[PDB]
Amino acid sequence: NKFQLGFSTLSEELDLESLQVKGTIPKWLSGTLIRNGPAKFEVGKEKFQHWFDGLAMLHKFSFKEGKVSYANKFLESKAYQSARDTDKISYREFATDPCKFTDNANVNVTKIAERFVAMTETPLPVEFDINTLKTVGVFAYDDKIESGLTTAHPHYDFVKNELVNYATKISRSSNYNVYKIADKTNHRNLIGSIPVEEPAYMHSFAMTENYVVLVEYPFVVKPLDLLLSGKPFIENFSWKPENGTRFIIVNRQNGNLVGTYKSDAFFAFHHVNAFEKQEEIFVDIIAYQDSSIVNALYLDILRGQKTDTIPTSHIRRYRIPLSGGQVEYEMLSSEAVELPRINYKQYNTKDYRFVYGISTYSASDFANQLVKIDILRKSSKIWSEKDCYPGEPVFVGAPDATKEDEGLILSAVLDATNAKSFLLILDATTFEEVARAEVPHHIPFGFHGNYFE
Ligand SMILES: [Co+2]
Repeated sequence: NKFQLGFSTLSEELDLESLQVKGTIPKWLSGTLIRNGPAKFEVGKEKFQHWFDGLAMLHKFSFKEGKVSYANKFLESKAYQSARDTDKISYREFATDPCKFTDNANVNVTKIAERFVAMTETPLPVEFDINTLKTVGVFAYDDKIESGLTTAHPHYDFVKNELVNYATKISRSSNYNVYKIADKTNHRNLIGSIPVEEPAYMHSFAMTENYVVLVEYPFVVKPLDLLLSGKPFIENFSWKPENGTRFIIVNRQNGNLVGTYKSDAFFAFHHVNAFEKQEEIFVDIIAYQDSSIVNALYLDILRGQKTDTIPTSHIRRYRIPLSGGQVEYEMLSSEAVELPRINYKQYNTKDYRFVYGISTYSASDFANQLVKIDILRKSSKIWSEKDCYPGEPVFVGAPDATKEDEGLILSAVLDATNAKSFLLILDATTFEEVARAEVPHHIPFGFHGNYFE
């Protein structure tokens, strides 16, 4: 297919002070954008089976007075170092086993204890230096919380200055362990433990003012299958729609169980935003009908001539009545959307109007548009370019902004005909280009990135 290059290895690592810039990047952009994703899809004659298995590479876009610098290095995880030095896959990935959890932290990046960390879904992040992109090593937590599975989608409370996440202890007495990390510590405080027979794959979760909401899609594993089966991690998970989806609501200041509520079965990788209003919670999710999208992101499908087989996801607003009752939803947009982002700093946990994402609607091609959904005016704005495949749109608010959509969108875009990627900068209000920075190579299709001031 045309986008095949986005799922092919990038072996080139370089450090460049200036990229060729078209347009003008506002003077006030003084921070660094870090992109994480897979960038090596084979090790000698052995191939990684899934998109999620590729060995983590970081991309650094640092903004100084209208100019932009770029650096990219592979994360020197034990997974990477072992593959490089033995030419054997040596750690168990999401969907590939070799012929000890992987530290292939290829999903996201954040800061814990004032240190930059790469994250996957195994228990421990991997610390890296933002200046050099060199790997420091395993970032240990300083606590007794047991876990075998977690998210690379921590929430952050700006008022209390706390990271919030959960970790699942997978055993014959499995538990969802909801925790927080105060600034300037790597000690996790256990907020609450919810016991569970068959843990669900919950890639992300919802946070409100007072709550963590775990949305437990009925895509679940038998602990003993995970311990004993010869099969890669994700193959041990089963779709059981007869369970329905369970919404688990935990007070995230005192760990009190607010309640559990059930809707009809659905699956999701990514939450958009959630908020309390009266005695109700609204949870906005990028929802699929079932878990089949997981099998659709195997590389042989992504690289193949049947990509219209890849199921679409849409923004569903679930309404949880705390007073009690079945959880119903409505669609916020008819657009197929993935990789959702918001004005997180100002609107996470709050009523809001604007979602940014990639279009998966297949009007003209696979994942070829950026979209901005106006939830209020049930409308959308679109960016696209012949033979271009744009990555996750990262919002950056402007200084002393008075509006939710006053700022910039940053997206790593693959130009398939040019066989090279560019950073695209849109004004968030108009959703039109203000600048782009050329990169001398292709940036493989990634997952998540964050802007650090
Ligand atoms: Co994700």
